[PDB]
Amino acid sequence: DVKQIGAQLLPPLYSLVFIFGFVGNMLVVLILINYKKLKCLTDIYLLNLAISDLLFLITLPLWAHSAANEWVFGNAMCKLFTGLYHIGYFGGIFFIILLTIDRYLAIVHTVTFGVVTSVITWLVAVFASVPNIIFTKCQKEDSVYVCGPYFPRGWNNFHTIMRNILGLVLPLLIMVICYSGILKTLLRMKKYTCTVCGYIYNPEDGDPDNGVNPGTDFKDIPDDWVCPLCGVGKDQFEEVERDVRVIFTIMIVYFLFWTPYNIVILLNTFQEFFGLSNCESTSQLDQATQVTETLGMTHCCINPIIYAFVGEKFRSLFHIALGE
Ligand SMILES: CO[C@@H]1COCC[C@@H]1[NH2+][C@@H]1CC[C@@](C(=O)N2CCc3ncc(C(F)(F)F)cc3C2)(C(C)C)C1
Ligand SMILES: CCCCCCCC/C=C\CCCCCCCC(=O)O
Ligand SMILES: CCCCCCCC/C=C\CCCCCCCC(=O)O
Ligand SMILES: CCCCCCCC/C=C\CCCCCCCC(=O)O
Ligand SMILES: [Zn+2]
Repeated sequence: DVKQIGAQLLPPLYSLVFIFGFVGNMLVVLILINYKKLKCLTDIYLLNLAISDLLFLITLPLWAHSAANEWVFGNAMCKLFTGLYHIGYFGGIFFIILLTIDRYLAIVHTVTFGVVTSVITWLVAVFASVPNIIFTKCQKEDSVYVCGPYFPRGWNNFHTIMRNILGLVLPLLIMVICYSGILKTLLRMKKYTCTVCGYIYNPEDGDPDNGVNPGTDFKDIPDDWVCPLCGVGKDQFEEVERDVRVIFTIMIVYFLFWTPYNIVILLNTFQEFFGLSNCESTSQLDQATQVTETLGMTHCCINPIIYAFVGEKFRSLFHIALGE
C-alpha cells in the first residue's frame, strides 16, 4: 500500500532532510552575512535562495507527523504551513532565475538593486502562494483528518497550468535564453600577439589600414603581412591565452527534483487531453503524485550540498564557518 510506505518512509526521511537542510542552509545564510558581507548581487540572491529553502524546510516536521498521524494542528496551521511550503517553493525557483539572469547580464552584456529585486520577488512568491492558502484546509477524509487541497475543478486546472508555467516553462525558457547567450560569448576567433612589442591582433577588428578586413582569421592573412607597430613578420606571432557552474547546477538539480511532480500533476489534471482517463491510470497517477512530491520535497536540503562539491571557494568558507 502507498499509505503504509508513506507512514514508514516519510517521518525519518523528512526529519533527516529537515536536519541536514537546516544546518546546511543556516551555514550558507551566516557565511554570506558574516564572511561575504552581502557586497555583491550574487550574495544577496544566494541569501534569499537559502531563506527560501529554510521557509520550505521548517514545514517538514509537520508533514513528517502527518505521514504517520492525522492532521492535529487545525485549519490555521494547515493554511500557514501550506503558505510557507509555496513561498519557499516559488521563492526558491525565482531566486535561481535571478541568479541565472545576473550571470547572463555580467557575461553577455548595487545593494539597493538587490534589495528591490529581492523584495519584489518575495512579493510574487507570496502572490503565487495565495490560491493554495485559500483552497487548502483541514477536512475529514473518510475516517481521518487531512490537511489537503479542495480546489473546485476550474481552480485545479488553473493551479496545475500556473504551477507548470512558473515552475517549468518560465525557468526552462530563462535557461535556454541565458545559457545559449552565455555559450555564444565563449565561442570566439583566436587572437595572436606579437612576441616583440606586444601588439594583439584581434580578428573582430582585423587590420584595415594594411589590407585585412574586420573578421579575417590570422591564418588567412598573407605571409607578406607585418606587425603594424614594430614591423616584424607573421612568423613572430604567438597565440593569446567560474560562478556559472554553481548557478547552472543549482537550476539543473532543481529540474531533476521538481519536474517529475509538475508533469505528473499536469497528466493527472488533464487526463482526457493525454488519454489517461481510464480507472487503472488514475490510481497510478495518484500514487505517482505522492511519490514525485516526496522527491521534490527532499530538494530544500540540496543547494548547500551543491555549493560544497561544485564551489571550491564555498568549500573553504564552510570549513571556516564550522570552526567558528
Ligand atoms: C497540505 O498540502 C501540502 C502543502 O500544499 C501543497 C501540497 C502539500 N502536500 C503534503 C506534503 C506532505 C504530504 C506528502 O508528502 N505526501 C502525501 C502522502 C504520501 N504518501 C505516500 C508517499 C510515498 F509513498 F511516496 F512514500 C508520499 C506521500 C507524499 C503528507 C505527508 C501530509 C502531502
Ligand atoms: C511577509 C509575509 C506576507 C504574508 C501575506 C499572506 C497573505 C495571504 C494569507 C492569508 C489568506 C487568508 C484566507 C485564508 C482562509 C480561507 C479563505 C476562504 O476561503 O474563506
Ligand atoms: C533531467 C530533468 C528532467 C527530470 C526528469 C523528467 C522525467 C520524468 C517525468 C515524468 C514521469 C511520469 C511518470 C508517471 C507515470 C506514467 C503515467 C501513467 O500512470 O500512465
Ligand atoms: C536526496 C535525494 C533523495 C532521493 C529520494 C527521494 C524520493 C523517494 C520517494 C519515494 C520512494 C518510493 C516509494 C514508492 C511507493 C510505491 C507504492 C506501491 O507500489 O505500493
Ligand atoms: Zn610588433
